[PDB]
Amino acid sequence: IKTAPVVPPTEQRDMVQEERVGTPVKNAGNANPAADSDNATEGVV
Amino acid sequence: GGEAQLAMGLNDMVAQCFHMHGAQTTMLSTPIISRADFGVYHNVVTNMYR
Repeated sequence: IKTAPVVPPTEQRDMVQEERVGTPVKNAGNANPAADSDNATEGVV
Repeated sequence: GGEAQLAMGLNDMVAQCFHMHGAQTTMLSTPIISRADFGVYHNVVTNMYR
């Protein structure tokens, strides 16, 4: 048995951190966001 | 993307930048007083008569 001094549970707080490597684009779920333009065969106002 | 705005650009350019000559110059027999610029040809009938 080894009794060791630890940090009291009430003087620390677990905080969830979300780590990201880059900011997702506007049309993140779209494989081809350029197909709204390539399929505008009548024009756009 | 300005495809819809070129069609408006043509019709706005043509109306703004195209001028005809009216009946007075080309068809009607108006005197020089009403056919010609008054700031220059206001004494041209009097002097040509002289």
